[PDB]
Amino acid sequence: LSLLYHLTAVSSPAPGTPAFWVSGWLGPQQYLSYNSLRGEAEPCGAWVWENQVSWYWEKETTDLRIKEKLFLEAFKALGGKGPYTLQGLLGCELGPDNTSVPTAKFALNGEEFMNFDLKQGTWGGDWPEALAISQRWQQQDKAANKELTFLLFSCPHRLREHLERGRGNLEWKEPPSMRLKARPSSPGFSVLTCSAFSFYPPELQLRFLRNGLAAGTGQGDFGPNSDGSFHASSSLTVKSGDEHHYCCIVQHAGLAQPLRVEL
Amino acid sequence: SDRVRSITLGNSTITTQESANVVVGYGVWPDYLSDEEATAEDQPTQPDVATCRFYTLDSVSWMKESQGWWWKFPDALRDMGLFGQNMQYHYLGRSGYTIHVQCNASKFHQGCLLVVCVPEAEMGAANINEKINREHLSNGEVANTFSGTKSSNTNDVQQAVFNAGMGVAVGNLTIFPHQWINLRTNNCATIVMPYINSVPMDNMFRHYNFTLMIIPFAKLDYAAGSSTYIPITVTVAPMCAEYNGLRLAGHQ
Amino acid sequence: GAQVSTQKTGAHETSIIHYTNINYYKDAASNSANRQDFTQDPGKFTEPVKDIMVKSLPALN
Amino acid sequence: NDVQNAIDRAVVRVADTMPSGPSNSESIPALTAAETGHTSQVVPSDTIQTRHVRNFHVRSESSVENFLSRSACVYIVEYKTRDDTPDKMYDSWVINTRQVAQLRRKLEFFTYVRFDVEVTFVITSVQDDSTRQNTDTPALTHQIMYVPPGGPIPQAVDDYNWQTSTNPSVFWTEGNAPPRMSIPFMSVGNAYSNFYDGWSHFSQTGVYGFNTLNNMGKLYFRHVNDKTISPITSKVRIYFKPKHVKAWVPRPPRLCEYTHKDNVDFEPKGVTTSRTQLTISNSTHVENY
Amino acid sequence: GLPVMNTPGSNQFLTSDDYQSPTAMPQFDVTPEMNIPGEVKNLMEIAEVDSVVPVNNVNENVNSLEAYRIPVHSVTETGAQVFGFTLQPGADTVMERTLLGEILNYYANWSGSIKLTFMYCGSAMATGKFLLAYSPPGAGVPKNRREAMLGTHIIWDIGLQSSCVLCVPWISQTHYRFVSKDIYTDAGFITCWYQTSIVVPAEVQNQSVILCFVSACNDFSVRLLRDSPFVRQTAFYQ
Amino acid sequence: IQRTPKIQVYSRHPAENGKSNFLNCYVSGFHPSDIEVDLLKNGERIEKVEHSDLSFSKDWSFYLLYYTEFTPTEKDEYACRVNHVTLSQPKIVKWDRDM
Ligand SMILES: CCCCCCCCCCCCC/C=C/[C@H](O)[C@H](N)CO
Ligand SMILES: [K+]
Ligand code: NA
Repeated sequence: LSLLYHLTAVSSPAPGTPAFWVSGWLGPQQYLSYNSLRGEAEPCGAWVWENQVSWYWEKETTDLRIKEKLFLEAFKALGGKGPYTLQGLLGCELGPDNTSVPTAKFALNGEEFMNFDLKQGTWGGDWPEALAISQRWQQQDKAANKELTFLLFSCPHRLREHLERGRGNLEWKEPPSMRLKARPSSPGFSVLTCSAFSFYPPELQLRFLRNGLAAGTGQGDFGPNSDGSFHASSSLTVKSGDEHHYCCIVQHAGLAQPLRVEL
Repeated sequence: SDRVRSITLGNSTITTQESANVVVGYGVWPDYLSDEEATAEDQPTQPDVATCRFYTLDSVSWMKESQGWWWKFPDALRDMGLFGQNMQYHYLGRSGYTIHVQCNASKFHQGCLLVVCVPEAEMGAANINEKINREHLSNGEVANTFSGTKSSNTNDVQQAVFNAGMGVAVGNLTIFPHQWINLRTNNCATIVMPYINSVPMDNMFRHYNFTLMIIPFAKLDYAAGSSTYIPITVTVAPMCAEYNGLRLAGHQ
Repeated sequence: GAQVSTQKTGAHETSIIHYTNINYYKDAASNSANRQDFTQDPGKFTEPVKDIMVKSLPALN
Repeated sequence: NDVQNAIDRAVVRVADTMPSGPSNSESIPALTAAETGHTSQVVPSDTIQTRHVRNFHVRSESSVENFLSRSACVYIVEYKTRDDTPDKMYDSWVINTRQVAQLRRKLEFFTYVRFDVEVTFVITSVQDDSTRQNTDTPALTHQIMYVPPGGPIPQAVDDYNWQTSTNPSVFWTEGNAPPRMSIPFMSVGNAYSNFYDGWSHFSQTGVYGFNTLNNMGKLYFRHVNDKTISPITSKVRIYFKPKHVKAWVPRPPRLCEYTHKDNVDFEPKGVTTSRTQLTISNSTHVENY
Repeated sequence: GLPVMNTPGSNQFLTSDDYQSPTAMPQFDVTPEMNIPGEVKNLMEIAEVDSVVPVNNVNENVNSLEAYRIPVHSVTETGAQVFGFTLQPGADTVMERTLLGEILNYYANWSGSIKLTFMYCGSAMATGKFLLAYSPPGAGVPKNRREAMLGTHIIWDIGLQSSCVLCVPWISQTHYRFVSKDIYTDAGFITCWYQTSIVVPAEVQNQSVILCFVSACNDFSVRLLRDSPFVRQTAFYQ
Repeated sequence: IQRTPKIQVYSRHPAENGKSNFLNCYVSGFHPSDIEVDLLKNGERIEKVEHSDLSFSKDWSFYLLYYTEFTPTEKDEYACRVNHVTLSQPKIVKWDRDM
């Protein structure tokens, strides 16, 4: 388990596009959807399946409004020309027993430039833009004391709360179904295709076997679905013959045995 | 007669015949740093007489509707010969200045300019909380012009003549060493300004020492047959310049 | 280690003056205020020029 | 001498008024030249006939030490003795004289100043609204801690960074005299830079203004006592008194209003106030009733 | 120990104290002093310096640079009035936001003589005369030119010397005057009248600008410290 | 400062005739904030296409997923057109029934 927060703000947004969006991540899949056009976060209803009455959605709303005010404040101090993208990685992870380790990272135009030093409680970087934004965020002078407690007494609290409130929604387990096929290619060659449908943990290892000997890993392709299930696919270029010999062995946490798949 | 003044520095000489006086700072003449007030532990670079000469800035045109101009001399002289190159290879620097403003007309013209040198003239932005770019504070060559109303541009200095870009009354701004160019009597303005800072030596690209401002209080006005183009020329000379901390070429 | 100085009395008429002061701490920043220094110098701001004027001459021509 | 100690004993009165009479000569004190930056020094005896007035006025209470050395409030601190969120039980404040415009303008008369600080804390506790109104809580105890820039920083009210083995701290018991202590010149430069026309980085980018030369560290405030049974808030008021004051290179006072605490940015306010017209005349069938 | 009796007035906090207090940074090394030019030991070094007076306080001219220009021209009459204002450095709106008024708004009482430097900013061939007058109180504002020359006046001719200093003396019955507008400590009136007209040659413009200054003399003093009525804020500056 | 994207067009359920299915177009590894992605049913744009939230990966690069509901057919094919800053022409990716 590792709680993460993906915050993203832009300078000049498109019409119909929000200028600020937050996505929360309890491990592999999303549980939060916040935007600047509405003013509140909405769940996906697959974690607690229960209405938390006004002490879970009236606090995250105010915290993300504070983060929205800070990130929209953090575009006026830059005198550059082009558009901006201020991404932020804010979260924590649980240790052995207690004393969770948080993580605060910031990036402008796809490159990391500053973090948040917890010992001195101050945003710190190397660039002049880093010092400018870090100096502008302490002009509000009541925000560093809020992030210093948000990453050390609110996020581990929410992490230990979602540790045992939704334990049935942390034990996701389905066996992935294989459809191993092939396709013709350039004269003399062919391309195999090993797929993997609707497996819930992200870890999956694929490999190719000619008869009983390994032939490589191929090219890994991975993608989430719109409900939490994950899809994988891989391919390998082989000769025009030998296509009746390949038996791609797949192992996964939802399978108790490396099930051999025949075309 | 005390109307004729001939100031000679380096290999350059300015001779005027309708001068007024010379305001020399706050009574203090520019001099080198003493051995008691020194901080660094190496010999300063006192280069030559080729860095203490009169360099002539670009001229501006003063119409009837003109409002003012402002320069930034530790950034304006970054390309003026060996005074500029010694800025690029060194870290520190210390110099006083002598500023001579030429503005000529005939006896048929009327108008009056105020020539001030304001130390630590921190400029306010046009918008409330936006950041000011470096090209709108200083330019090197031809200066930035005051506006007549509430200026509001993207990432720009607030340009108001009744606030002078700082938020103070412009009539009370004559507490600094100042002169007047009155076309009834005067032809030029000479101001000698020593080094005014809380440190003995400071960087010359990062810190702006002072700001010249030429503001017309009595506006330019003339007949239907007089000369129309009245230029204003600024000629500045460093004095007692010294440098410290030699390294590679700095930031332009 | 005491010191004796005059008070701020009235004007034109008038024991009741010459108070005492004793410093108790080992630092110069711990001392009291300096509210007795009346020395001014209006020569750096007024008349900040060379070729000093005479105030009876027209100071031109 | 300098300004610390060990005798002043100097009373400097104003100049007197010498008598004069009729005059008809080429000595004209009225005809001057204000274009040379020269403030004229016309005595009233030079223009009209005056008498011998022995003036006993002293320019005493108009000096800089007699103008700045009064305790003005700079910041209010509010924090409670028990809460559910730990950011409202302790309090921090980055030290600046920029959030109250009175003492800010009094320092912004001058560009560079050099002084010692006299800090006084006035602490007032208010019982918050709750169900258990009737309590028997003893006298509260407050801790005020100073942190130099770069030192360790507490994260809660029960952190072990409040031991203060090197950091100075004041323990106040409720009901006693207010805490007061003196602080020397802790600046790096030779004087406090009020206005700094300069950048932060060498490429003339980053932040602009006097926002780089504060570097003073910050204050922290907490209740020494443990978790109570009813919430009680406390508000302290920081009073700075600048003594041993020297000042250099003045400037005109601010005309417009302030906007923020780290820049000189403003909205354009006018010069003065109109009345009706340009000239004056007599009354208007007098209405001073 | 020592029998010590506590006096009334103990354990309080007065604003203007002169007491001692311990140092939170013991044996701290203060950096040495450097000779910075322009040292101020008295605020009277600022108030004796000339500063341009916003005389032109007609509306729509305050939010411009026109507020400091005093307009003058050639008049077909020979006894008209140029300008005029009450002598209240801190209560009148003419010299309210001026540097002398900016000093005297922190001081309730003031006393001393006032200088007013008037420079002429016209063409080099224009000439004329003016009557700069000051009227003590007791009577109203003078409406003619003969009623204004019964006070303390000067007749100034425009020539090579472009400036003129009207030196308003100290004519009072008390040793001090309140800076706020009251009935008891009335001060007087500043008036300016056309002595002659402005003679202008051909192909030279007529309308020109007179500028005004203000400064204190060597016998000026202020007594009571108070807060200025201009500093107004609602919340903090965070 | 430019990252060219990567397109993956796939399906959740196997392509069985008569049964409903979900088409997924997943673009990843790019850093403009704007992208113009459409789904095509043999050249005709699908009208009702819902979306997911625009998050980013560990390398500070975006990813966006579009999804729709369809019925798979041997004759019917699908495409995912992506207009991007790096693309001078809108890249069209044909849906594979196995990948
Ligand atoms: C144990 C000590 C606690 C109290 C600490 C608070 C006061 C000490 C902080 C340093 C004093 C700086 C006061 C302001 C100095 C300059 O005037 C400003 N930078 C603006 O001019
Ligand atoms: K005397
Ligand atoms: Na004279």
